[PDB]
This record gives sequence, structure tokens and C-alpha cells, in this order.
Amino acid sequence: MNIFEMLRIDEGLRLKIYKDTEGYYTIGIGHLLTKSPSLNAAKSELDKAIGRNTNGVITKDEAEKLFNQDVDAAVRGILRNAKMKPVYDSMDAVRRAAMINMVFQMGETGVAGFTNSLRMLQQKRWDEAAVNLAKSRWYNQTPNRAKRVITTMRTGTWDAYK
Ligand SMILES: [Cl-]
Ligand SMILES: [Cl-]
Repeated sequence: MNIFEMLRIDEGLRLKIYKDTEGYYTIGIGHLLTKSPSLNAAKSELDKAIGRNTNGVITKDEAEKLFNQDVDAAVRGILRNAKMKPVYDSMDAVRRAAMINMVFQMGETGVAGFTNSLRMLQQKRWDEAAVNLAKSRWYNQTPNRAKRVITTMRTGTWDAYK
């Protein structure tokens, strides 16, 4: 298991524009296109991203290319974030993967405001952080996924994903 497989499980794969859990236009493996209500807008954003006239449908290969770029960007966002980087650097590999999953889902910004959880994580106070992370809108909206990520962070193993 690794970040890629892990996220491909949490996000799924869809080759036609779809609405995500928040009602936003998405495609591929969790690639958010736009927070706007317009599909035309979404379609425009897709075509710019892919570099062709897609008409709202992409191939598997294209989905994977967006996904790779998105994972890469999530990492780099963490490393560039003054609140997040030291937390991340302090952790082992499995737990770093849990953190990338979160930033992938919620944006660097969204994750950088879990101040309290970040501190506990950095202190290696796992059960506590786990409890704190569940006290969030994130957990109340997408509970099944949040638990998976939260157990991974908690245990530092991939059991939630087997
Ligand atoms: Cl893009
Ligand atoms: Cl979920």
C-alpha cells in the first residue's frame, strides 16, 4: 500500500464529469475542476487541464496523469507550509501518507487550521490527536473516509485499508 493506492481507494475513478460529495464538479481520481455551478465552466476547466477538447470525458491514462500531478502538488504544498512541514518531517512514512491524503482532500489551507491536531501529532500523542481530528466537520461529512485516515494516523499501519 502506498499513497497512490490509498487515495485511489478513497476517491475512486470516474471518467465522466461528476459531482463530488460537496456537489462540485470533479473528474478522474478526485480531481476538483471547479467550485462553480456551471458545467460549462467545469467543461472549460477540464479542457484547459487536459489540453484538448474533451467534451467532459477523459481516458484512464489522462485521469492518472491528473492524479499524479495532484499527489505531487499535495506533497509540495505540505513542504512549503511552515505549519505543516515540521509535523510531516517528524512522522514515519505511513503517517505522512495519512497527512498527504488529508491535504489532497481538503487543501493545504484546510489542513493547516487543525492547529491543535497538528501539535498533538508532532508530539506523537496519537490517541489524543485521533480524538481531536474526529471533532470536525470533515469527520461528520465523510465519516467512513475520515475514520480510515484517522486510524492510519493513529496506528501508523495500513490496517484500515486491508
Ligand atoms: Cl490542472
Ligand atoms: Cl466517506
